[PDB]
Amino acid sequence: QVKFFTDVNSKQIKTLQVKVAGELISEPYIALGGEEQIEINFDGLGSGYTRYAYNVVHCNADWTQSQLSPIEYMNGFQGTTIDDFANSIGTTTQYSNYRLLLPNDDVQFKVSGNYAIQVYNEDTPDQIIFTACFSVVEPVVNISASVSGNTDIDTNQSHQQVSFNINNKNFPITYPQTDLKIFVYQDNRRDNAVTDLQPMSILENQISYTYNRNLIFPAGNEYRRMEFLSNKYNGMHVENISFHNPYYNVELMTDYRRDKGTYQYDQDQDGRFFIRCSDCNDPDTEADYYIVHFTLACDPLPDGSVYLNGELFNNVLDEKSKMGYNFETKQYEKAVLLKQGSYNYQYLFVPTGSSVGQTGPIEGNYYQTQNEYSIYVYYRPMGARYDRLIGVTTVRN
Amino acid sequence: QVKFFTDVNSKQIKTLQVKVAGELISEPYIALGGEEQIEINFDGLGSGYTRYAYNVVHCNADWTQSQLSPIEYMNGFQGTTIDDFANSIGTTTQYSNYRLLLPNDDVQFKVSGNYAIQVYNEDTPDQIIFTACFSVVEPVVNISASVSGNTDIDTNQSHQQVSFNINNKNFPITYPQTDLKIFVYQDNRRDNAVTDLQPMSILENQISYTYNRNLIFPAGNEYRRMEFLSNKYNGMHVENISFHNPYYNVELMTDYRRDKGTYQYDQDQDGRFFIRCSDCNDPDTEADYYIVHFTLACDPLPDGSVYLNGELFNNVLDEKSKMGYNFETKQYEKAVLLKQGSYNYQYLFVPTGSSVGQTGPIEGNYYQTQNEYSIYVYYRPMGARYDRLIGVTTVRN
Ligand SMILES: [Cl-]
Ligand SMILES: [Cl-]
Ligand SMILES: [Cl-]
Ligand SMILES: [Cl-]
Ligand SMILES: [Mg+2]
Ligand SMILES: [Mg+2]
Ligand SMILES: [Mg+2]
Ligand SMILES: [Mg+2]
Repeated sequence: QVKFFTDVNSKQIKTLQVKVAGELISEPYIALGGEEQIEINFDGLGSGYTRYAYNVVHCNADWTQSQLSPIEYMNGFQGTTIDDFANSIGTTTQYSNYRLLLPNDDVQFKVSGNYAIQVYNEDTPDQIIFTACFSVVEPVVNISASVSGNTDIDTNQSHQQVSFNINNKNFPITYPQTDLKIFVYQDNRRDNAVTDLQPMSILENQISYTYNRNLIFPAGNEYRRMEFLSNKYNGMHVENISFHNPYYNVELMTDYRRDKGTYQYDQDQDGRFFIRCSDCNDPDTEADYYIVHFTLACDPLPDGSVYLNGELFNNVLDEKSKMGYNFETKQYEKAVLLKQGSYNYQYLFVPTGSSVGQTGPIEGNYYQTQNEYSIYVYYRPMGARYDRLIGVTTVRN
Repeated sequence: QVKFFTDVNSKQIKTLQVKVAGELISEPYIALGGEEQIEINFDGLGSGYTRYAYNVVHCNADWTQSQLSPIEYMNGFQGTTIDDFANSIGTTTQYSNYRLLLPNDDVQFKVSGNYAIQVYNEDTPDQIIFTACFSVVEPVVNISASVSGNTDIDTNQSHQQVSFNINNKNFPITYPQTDLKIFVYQDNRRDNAVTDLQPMSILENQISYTYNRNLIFPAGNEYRRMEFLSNKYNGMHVENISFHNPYYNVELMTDYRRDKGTYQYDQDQDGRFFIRCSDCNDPDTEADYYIVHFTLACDPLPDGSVYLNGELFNNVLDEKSKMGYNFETKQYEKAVLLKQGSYNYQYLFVPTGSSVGQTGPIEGNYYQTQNEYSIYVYYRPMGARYDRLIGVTTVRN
């Protein structure tokens, strides 16, 4: 069966963000009882105001659709209109910017778990233009976790290992080896996520997933950074900006493989981007869209493909984010229309016959690297109709 | 027996900092094998260059002196001179700024544990002018930890609870209930630190200190902030600056009790301060010393005393940091000579007949508050002569 993941399927939709409303840096989850909301933010390109509406899909732990019917999981109707929008101001590339907060006055959630918001043009309800995915937690267990570059297979070389315990004194679970499903995500990436974990030990009030070989991740590197807050000067990692009607074009400085080196402390935001422009008080309507040109100078890597990776492509490894190789210049190259701001990014290699991207070949794997890991604990005892999300935590090093 | 703690005992010494050399935000520990150094930084007031020298004291887990002799714990001599110094430039208040990195070319450490650096004027070796304290870890165990406002005694009200496991597959310990000594510190404070912990459970490769009543701390509040980067404008929380020979005087805005309210997200640095001044490229020699005036307007609190708290007084609760009460103005008030920069601070109440400060009465206790907790794991099997520090970690929420 089919999996729901945050992805854009329309060329007219850009800069899809899923974050906690009001937060600069966040994770795509909120508490069921809580005061926080998820914010889905995106632009539609063109001058047209367009009527978009959404459906709520309840999913199980693995992001396949659950068997629940809407009345079981939401209060409110499917096909609600997205009313909160505004036109671009003072930009070459025209667009409208849209914002949906959830839960809201029209839709509230009745159960925990994974949710997928599918958006469409009201005229064309069967063509989904994007899916935005977030989770809703009922936090009845506490998770104590650590990340170390000292792992079971090496010692401060190229890996990081996650270790955690589920503390459940106040939510006893008789058979957690069967009734829990755990997902662990590095830097909000699904491609190299881990699941099918077994506890190393189970006490009455503590379930330990420590020393688990599957919880060893390659360490990667700090993401590459780039900024283009105006067309007047060259921002960070920008070689030149030029205008070719109708767009400004940002030539980024040339990138090189970083795997053959020594770790360099850089401060990143683990693949995130931030929409910003010089002297803009509302970048969501004032930031323009420029063609950004990425260049990775190396010989082509055999037996796989290179993908541009980060929140800028929703961490999706597909034909949109895959990079072609220019054999005239001996470079991987890609042009991407992006809204002005600060971007993290990196280059992942996917070996042929795999769906898992690797930081090793181009970015390198350095145990010191600051990464984040989100641990999602889903609960499903025999006879329950759906996967509850009973704990979640994000740990850094 | 007597305990060593970071403290200044001379009126001519100011702005003692203990941090990891090169780090903006740090903890006062380094790894025994590692590439990092502790930096001890301080000013001596006056124009005089003065010859200061230091001794290294090895301490046990509780910061009493161990039975080790210098040859057992250090390579190098006692009474080494502090050579790295520079005079103030362009400041009303004259001083020299001193910097000692450890380990260095003259002193290296042979064992892990707690170290106290006692500094003195070479002329007067029996009068210690300050002690600077840091720890050296041989990290042979990993600590997985969490902090939650959902505790065993309440639920997202006024407390935080720390939960942790010591993962020791690669450093087996037969009787950890006897051979481990654990200290847990909130926001680098010794006054309300916790120890004498018993494991709730001991497996062959995991020791759990979860659900421990002593590991529940009051949550406190984000520290108050203030900045005075020049005498020209009034910085954050500054009401006015004025000159009364020989010093500039900073009148801080009036502070009030914050316990009767709702949590306000503020970004703090958990009691730290940062030496900075406008257009200064070397604040350590360019930042001036002004008299800063603190005011807390409330009725006097009975059955205890109020102390100004933070890195600015090395988190020491004594006669230096205690606040007098002005019954004319109905305010707690204190004048402190401080080097220009950004300061975190707060006001703690110490009940009479106690040495433990409370955030509750003046700052309030809010479960949301971002705090840090450092967990130090010391190891001493029967017959060992000293407490090794075999693991340490700092966790936030
Ligand atoms: Cl699982
Ligand atoms: Cl292209
Ligand atoms: Cl103990
Ligand atoms: Cl005073
Ligand atoms: Mg076992
Ligand atoms: Mg990073
Ligand atoms: Mg038990
Ligand atoms: Mg804080």
